[PDB]
Amino acid sequence: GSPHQILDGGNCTLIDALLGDPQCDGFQNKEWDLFVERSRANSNCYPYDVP
Amino acid sequence: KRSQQAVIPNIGSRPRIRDIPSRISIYWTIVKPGDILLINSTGNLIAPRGY
Amino acid sequence: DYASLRSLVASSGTLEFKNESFNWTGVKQNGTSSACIRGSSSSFFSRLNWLTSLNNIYPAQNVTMPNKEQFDKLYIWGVHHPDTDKNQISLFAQSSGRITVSTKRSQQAVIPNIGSRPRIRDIPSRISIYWTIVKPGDILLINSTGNLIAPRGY
Ligand SMILES: *[C@@H]1O[C@H](CO)[C@@H](O[C@@H]2O[C@H](CO)[C@@H](O[C@@H]3O[C@H](CO)[C@@H](O)[C@H](O[C@H]4O[C@H](CO)[C@@H](O)[C@H](O)[C@@H]4O)[C@@H]3O)[C@H](O)[C@H]2NC(C)=O)[C@H](O)[C@H]1NC(C)=O
Ligand SMILES: *[C@@H]1O[C@H](CO)[C@@H](O[C@@H]2O[C@H](CO)[C@@H](O[C@@H]3O[C@H](CO)[C@@H](O)[C@H](O[C@H]4O[C@H](CO)[C@@H](O)[C@H](O)[C@@H]4O)[C@@H]3O)[C@H](O)[C@H]2NC(C)=O)[C@H](O)[C@H]1NC(C)=O
Ligand SMILES: *[C@@H]1O[C@H](CO)[C@@H](O[C@@H]2O[C@H](CO)[C@@H](O)[C@H](O)[C@H]2NC(C)=O)[C@H](O)[C@H]1NC(C)=O
Ligand SMILES: *[C@@H]1O[C@H](CO)[C@@H](O[C@@H]2O[C@H](CO)[C@@H](O)[C@H](O)[C@H]2NC(C)=O)[C@H](O)[C@H]1NC(C)=O
Ligand SMILES: *[C@@H]1O[C@H](CO)[C@@H](O[C@@H]2O[C@H](CO)[C@@H](O)[C@H](O)[C@H]2NC(C)=O)[C@H](O)[C@H]1NC(C)=O
Ligand SMILES: *[C@@H]1O[C@H](CO)[C@@H](O)[C@H](O)[C@H]1NC(C)=O
Repeated sequence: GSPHQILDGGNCTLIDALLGDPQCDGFQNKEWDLFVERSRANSNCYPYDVP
Repeated sequence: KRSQQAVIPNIGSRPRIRDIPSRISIYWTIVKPGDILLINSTGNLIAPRGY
Repeated sequence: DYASLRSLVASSGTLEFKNESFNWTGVKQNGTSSACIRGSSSSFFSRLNWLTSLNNIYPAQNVTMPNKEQFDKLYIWGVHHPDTDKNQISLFAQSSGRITVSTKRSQQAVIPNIGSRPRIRDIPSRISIYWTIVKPGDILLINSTGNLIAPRGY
């Protein structure tokens, strides 16, 4: 993680962070060079469907 | 549990093929293990006979 | 789909147009707009016909055109999107329009969307543009109860 700014998303998908998931409250107003999505990511808010 | 498809029929005259001015639109869906398929219709439904 | 139509027309290589006499009944053709100014008077697109109501009546249309020639024909038509319901009643005498343009191999059905849009040249309305291709031996059927911008040829 030294040369590139890396944002780790656990329990939080990028779309969930963008929308404002209750578990995604720590990603507000954050910048990155690589967003790492984990296999344990889940949603805990209203069900949604991006077309 | 992961996808939705909503369709509304369209009424109008089409050129006759074998003396029929009506048509049929074909759609498909995939259900993974642990998922459930829900069909909710009020009309114009061509149902599946199996999988 | 702007890129698709642009690519089709660019790869075709011609703008040759042949006028066809469609049989529209009980309507008012040759609509005009204040934004489209030709010379000094109001005008519209030359290759597209605007069909409004006549005497507060818009009869349903069912128009056919066969392809008796030996090449493909491209028809460019459109759908009007009035800003408000009052505009829709004042232009097409109905509340909702339905357009169905079909061949023996394809069908396109379209419903207009009423709503306010930002004013370009003092007009809060829009026009969506669609196209259809008719091959030899095929037939083009246009069935519209309203909101139809008709083709003037192929
Ligand atoms: C909108 O307009 C379209 C045409 O653009 C129209 O579709 C046409 O409908 C007619 C009438 O139903 C169809 O004619 C039939 O076609 C076949 C082949 O000929 C036959 O099944 C029928 O023959 C019967 O009728 C004859 C005349 O009485 C009898 O002699 C014979 O024994 C049969 O009883 C008949 O000719 C025609 O094929 C279509 N054309 C198309 C689809 O291109 C449509 O009906 C209009 N829609 C409306 C009014 O809602
Ligand atoms: C929904 O909201 C939209 C957005 O706010 C709104 O659209 C606005 O409608 C007004 C209606 O008057 C537009 O104002 C006109 O716009 C142009 C450009 O300025 C001119 O044609 C008009 O000027 C005439 O009228 C003035 C007022 O009397 C006179 O001073 C002048 O001399 C002219 O006679 C007038 O300013 C406005 O531009 C739009 N704004 C947009 C599209 O961004 C809409 O009406 C709202 N309601 C509905 C039901 O859609
Ligand atoms: C993601 O959620 C899991 C599952 O809740 C969290 O792991 C533990 O969850 C249990 C409840 O099942 C809590 O009691 C623990 O306190 C959680 N462990 C902690 C907070 O260390 C997990 O922490 C969440 N976050 C990540 C990054 O995996
Ligand atoms: C398709 O064209 C037909 C033929 O004109 C239209 O059918 C007419 O519909 C009006 C409005 O409901 C009725 O008053 C007429 O009696 C109908 N004519 C008949 C049954 O011969 C039809 O509306 C057109 N439009 C669509 C979208 O199907
Ligand atoms: C989804 O299925 C339900 C099954 O009940 C439908 O609900 C019924 O809808 C009819 C028609 O409006 C009503 O008369 C019944 O009272 C409803 N039953 C209830 C509320 O238990 C519903 O209409 C279906 N929706 C669609 C889009 O097909
Ligand atoms: C519309 O204009 C054309 C010529 O561009 C004319 O042939 C046709 O009759 C007109 N339709 C009317 C006046 O309804």
